[PDB]
Amino acid sequence: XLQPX
Amino acid sequence: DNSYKMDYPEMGLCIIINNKNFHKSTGMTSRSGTDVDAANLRETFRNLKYEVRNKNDLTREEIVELMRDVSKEDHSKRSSFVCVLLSHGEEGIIFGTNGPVDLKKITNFFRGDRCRSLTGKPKLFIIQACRGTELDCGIETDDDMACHKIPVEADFLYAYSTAPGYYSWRNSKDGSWFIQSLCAMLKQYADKLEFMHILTRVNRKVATEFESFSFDATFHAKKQIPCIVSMLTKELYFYHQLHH
Repeated sequence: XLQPX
Repeated sequence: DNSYKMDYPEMGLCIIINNKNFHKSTGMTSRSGTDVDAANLRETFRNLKYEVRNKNDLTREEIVELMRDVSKEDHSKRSSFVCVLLSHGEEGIIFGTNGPVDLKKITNFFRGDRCRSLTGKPKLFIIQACRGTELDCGIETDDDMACHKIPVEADFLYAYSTAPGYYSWRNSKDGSWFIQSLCAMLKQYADKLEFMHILTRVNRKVATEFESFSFDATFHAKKQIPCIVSMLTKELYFYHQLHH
């Protein structure tokens, strides 16, 4: 689901 | 001339740099969902009649070589230029698979004095990447001069996914919040609205419709606003109106 760049 | 001339024979290139897999030594995690963004962008800009070139997993050296080579093409028959960067980032920086590239090094190839066949034409850089480690927790609701010149920094537009200093967020299944929203707003509105107004709708969509969900409280219930940076000198429409 959520991942940072 | 309140609007850029967009009736050259070609709308122009749309270069998409899609960096998913990074060198083990960098510590950067695989960007799950980026191929969804890369495919969305390709279809979206296809429908706007851009010549799309997708490139995947470029090193920092390969990014610079690509941008140099593209800037050296003859763009005389093209209305505009678009570059989309999908990667990890920090303020002012995009990552190659093996390390950082300054964004300024990339965009400098296209300066008005360095890419003469794009002088006077809109140069768009669309950047999905973090710009730092801040988290947005949100809040509940005389002289004419003779020789005419233009600035070498004029006619650029940087559509950043997030505000200076902040995280930018991506969904492993659906793609990045910003690119999802950008493609949706271009699909819906590029046949009528001016580009700043399309990007303002992208701002509202990202701001209102997304909120992070994380098992790690540190990254949970976070928000994002994109950041439109325009040095454009005219209105930009992705269509032209035939005279007959």
